[PDB]
Amino acid sequence: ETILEVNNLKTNETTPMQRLCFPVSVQSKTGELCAAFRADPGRDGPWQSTILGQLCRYYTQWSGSLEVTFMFAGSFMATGKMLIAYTPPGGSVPADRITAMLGTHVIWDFGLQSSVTLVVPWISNTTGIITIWYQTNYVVPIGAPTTAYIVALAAAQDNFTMKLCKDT
Amino acid sequence: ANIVIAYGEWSVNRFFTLDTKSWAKDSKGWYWKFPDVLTEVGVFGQNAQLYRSGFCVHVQCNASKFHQGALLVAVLPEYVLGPGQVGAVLTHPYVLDAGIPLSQLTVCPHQWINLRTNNCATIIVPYMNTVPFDCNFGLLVIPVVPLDFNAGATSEIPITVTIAPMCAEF
Amino acid sequence: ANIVIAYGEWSVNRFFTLDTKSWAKDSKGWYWKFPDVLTEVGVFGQNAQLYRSGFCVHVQCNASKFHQGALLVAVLPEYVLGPGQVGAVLTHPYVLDAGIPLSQLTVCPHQWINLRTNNCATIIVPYMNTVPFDCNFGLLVIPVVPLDFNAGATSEIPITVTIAPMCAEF
Amino acid sequence: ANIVIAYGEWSVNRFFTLDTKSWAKDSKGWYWKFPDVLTEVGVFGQNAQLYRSGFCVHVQCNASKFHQGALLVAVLPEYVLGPGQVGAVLTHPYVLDAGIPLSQLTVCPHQWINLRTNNCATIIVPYMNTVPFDCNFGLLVIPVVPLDFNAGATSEIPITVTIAPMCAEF
Amino acid sequence: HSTQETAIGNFFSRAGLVSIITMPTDGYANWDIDLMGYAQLRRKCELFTYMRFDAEFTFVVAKPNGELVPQLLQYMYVPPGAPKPTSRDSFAWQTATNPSVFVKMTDPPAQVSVPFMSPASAYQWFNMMGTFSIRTVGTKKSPHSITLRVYMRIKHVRAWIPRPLRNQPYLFKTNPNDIKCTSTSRDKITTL
Amino acid sequence: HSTQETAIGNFFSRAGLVSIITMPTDGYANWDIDLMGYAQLRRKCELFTYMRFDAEFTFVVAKPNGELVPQLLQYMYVPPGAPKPTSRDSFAWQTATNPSVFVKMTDPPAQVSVPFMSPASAYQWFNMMGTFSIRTVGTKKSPHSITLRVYMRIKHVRAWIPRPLRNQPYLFKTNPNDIKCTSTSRDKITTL
Repeated sequence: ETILEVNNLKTNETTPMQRLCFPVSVQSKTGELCAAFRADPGRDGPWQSTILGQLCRYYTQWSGSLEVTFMFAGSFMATGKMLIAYTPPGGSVPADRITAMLGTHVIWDFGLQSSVTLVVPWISNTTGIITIWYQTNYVVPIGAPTTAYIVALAAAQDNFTMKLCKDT
Repeated sequence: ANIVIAYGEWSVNRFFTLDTKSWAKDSKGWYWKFPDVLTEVGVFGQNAQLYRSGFCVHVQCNASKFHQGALLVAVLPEYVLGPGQVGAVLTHPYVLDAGIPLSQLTVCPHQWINLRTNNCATIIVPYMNTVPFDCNFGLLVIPVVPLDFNAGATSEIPITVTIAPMCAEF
Repeated sequence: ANIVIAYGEWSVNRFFTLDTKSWAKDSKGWYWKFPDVLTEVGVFGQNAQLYRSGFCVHVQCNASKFHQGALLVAVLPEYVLGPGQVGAVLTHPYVLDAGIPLSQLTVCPHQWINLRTNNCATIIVPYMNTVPFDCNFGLLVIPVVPLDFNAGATSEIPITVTIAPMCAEF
Repeated sequence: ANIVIAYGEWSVNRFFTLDTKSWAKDSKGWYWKFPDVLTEVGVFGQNAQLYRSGFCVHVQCNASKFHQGALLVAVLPEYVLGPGQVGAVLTHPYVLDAGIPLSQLTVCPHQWINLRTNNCATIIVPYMNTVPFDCNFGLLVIPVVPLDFNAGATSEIPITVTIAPMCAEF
Repeated sequence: HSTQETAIGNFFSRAGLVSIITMPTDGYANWDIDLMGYAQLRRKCELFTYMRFDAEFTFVVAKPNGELVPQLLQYMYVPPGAPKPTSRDSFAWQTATNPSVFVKMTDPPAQVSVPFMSPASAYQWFNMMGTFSIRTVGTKKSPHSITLRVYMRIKHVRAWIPRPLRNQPYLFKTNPNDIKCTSTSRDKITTL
Repeated sequence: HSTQETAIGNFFSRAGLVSIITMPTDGYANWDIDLMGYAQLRRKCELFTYMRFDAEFTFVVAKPNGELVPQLLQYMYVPPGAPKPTSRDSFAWQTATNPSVFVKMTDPPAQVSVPFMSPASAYQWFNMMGTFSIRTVGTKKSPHSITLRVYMRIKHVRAWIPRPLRNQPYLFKTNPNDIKCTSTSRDKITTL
């Protein structure tokens, strides 16, 4: 497992350290889209920082299944729910929260379980849409931090294959 | 073993998640009318336009240990007053806009939601009607104790309702 | 069973305790270079002036439940840049002053230190070299998530590192 | 036992009925492109918006014993020229608008439709592609012998095409 | 007669000339791999839809007048998707993942084999195996005119879905676009 | 797809050009053995720490214009620690412990193999295999310009201690010394 960059922005170029994690705050309401990124291991983007995307640059045809892991570094007494949805390849971007529940989804509540594993069923290169939606607002007590950060991790599975070596 | 069975006896299969209501200090209450509110949700969206199904509902509230309050969830067969995923808001939570007092609401199957020792509750209810194949029953969630918290904390406590239909015959 | 074995396989005996680093919001990171940093510590103080030993390191952080943050500890064989018990401070934690990005640092044996569910972590690493009898490997501890806390709390979170050499042949 | 198996080897289940084409003396021919023409029909209407299925097609012609003529039905994998339930009309039935002559069209699986001894014909074809999960094949129905009849009879002879998918894996 | 001559393997077995490359007094010529280049071997493969075949190539180098000169040339294969060289001094010629064959003119023609390059199970005629690159070694021009011809065989022939042949002449290269009768005529029906 | 293409052996298997040597109208050129010479094959080996590999070398000789001349050349390997030749007539060329390969330009390229030269169990990238020497035989200059290229393969690949790749571009040769982001950017978080 390695860390992706979901926080990629023009402003974060001066401070690359903030690129590792993306913020969640009490200001966000219910139904807003926290982060959305396509997963193609080869193309430039959030998947260029991981070791998988770099090894896929030396190869042309790759296919298999993937996995994405999230981590919650926030305070212990904080509670809330997060919607993790995956759109099948060839579909459309979900407009709101209710239209993303019909597809593949998992409910991530950091009040009890701190991490989950989202398995991308299939990928091919001859893409999918991973969106993070707000379910319940961030609940914080007094004295506790009002802003938390979530780090995204990813790793390839056993069925992932590669061939046709091409240098870059 | 907090499972509450109503009246002592028991791609379509999946968990439907409704909207999360913002529950504040000055609020009153919300109610959903099954099946009608669920007919626009997911696979049932194009299905509703006879039905025989049992309903398993989950009511979960995410709140820290610094807050206080209590809710009441109940299942009332054929609840008629005297609606979309947004539901509605009771303007008179004492009579529940039925002219029926709130103190006797516990005759129907219910489970107490107390922000102290329990963060979730569920009620399993079967289908009850005179005609087996047909506004069957409403879901009443109203706070008994209002919310009170010190300044600087989160003023909104989300309340989610997930519907899991079991034994569905269409 | 959180014990992390490196690469899947395995008065001198005692627990050596290094200094406790003060870890604040504006910090960057620290690193220790074994054996060299340990050569001035305790019994090894007069011993270092060939060595074959395995190293068992413990990284513990004492913090309350009101804080938040995450660290990353790893073991990198033959870590060369491009030092006493005080260690050093990385001026560019993104490249770790190796020109090597931080996102791929998890290829080496590592354990995640998260102030939420875990207050301690440890890594057991053996001796790895081309010559059995000889700057073997560095210990990189850098926060991924910076510290954030409300005013009135403790701004410094101590981080202690204890070295327990196992299977030492001199 | 007139069943023709292609190449010697083999609410979703039901008979889909396409439109009935009017076939006259001055006509030329029609063709349908599977699956694309079937994607707007019935249950597949909302299903198409990977598919693995075998196709069983029936071609029936209702005509009296006073008429005369012959048709030719065939299945051509990956038929590319050089479309809705209405299909299309071939402007050059000799080359089939492929530049490929009509006399050799019988290399592909076919069954002769002759208005004399047989009023119906069918062809069972499996799924044939290099990739198992994906304009697979077109259906060419063209008269070899034009229609001729005495005045006073019915000038239009309906031709119906019913699709019965078998072994459908979606 | 036996069935060995009419078999599918012996029908595509005989070699043919799939390309003609001429270098005037350029320095490098990039030629894309295609079996549709000439009329022969083209009509034959349109008889079938799916085809799975290994490719054998032959590199024959000579001058316009036919005499051979001791000059060293480079024969490189470019896999599909790899960038094509823009010049002789470019970076594509030093790339490690592009195989090269170093042969001279006195060196008898080299023979290389290309395996099955498609991601699918078989080719669909109704197909890019990549491209070549050829240049004269050295940073200076070579004062010799090079005209080479490439021969291509077909090994391990597999066939599926027999299709009717095309009677009409071909118009464009990428599409099978005044209709012509496929047979001759005669003045009467009863005449021989 | 099988696991044979992604294996460690096939990843370093393909040949590459590790050197370029040009002799103007000098007479001898000494080239030190290094795998760090070019960008390619360099980034690949920094993925690992300990590596144990046999070395296969290829000697290809030609002129600037590419034509071949019947001239005899000498290819000598100098083990680590041996003195380097200071000229063509020096004593290092007659040394018996320095192996030599006598080949001509018409002679097809010779192939030599160098075993594991390190005193340790494996190489440490974070490495000197010795140096070469090349001259034209005879006590007189040769009126031909010689430009040769050396190809290097890798046999019997062994790998240990996988390391994270280097995202930043290389500065110097002997040290991994304006920070650059390893990935691209976008205007917002929710944009695709």
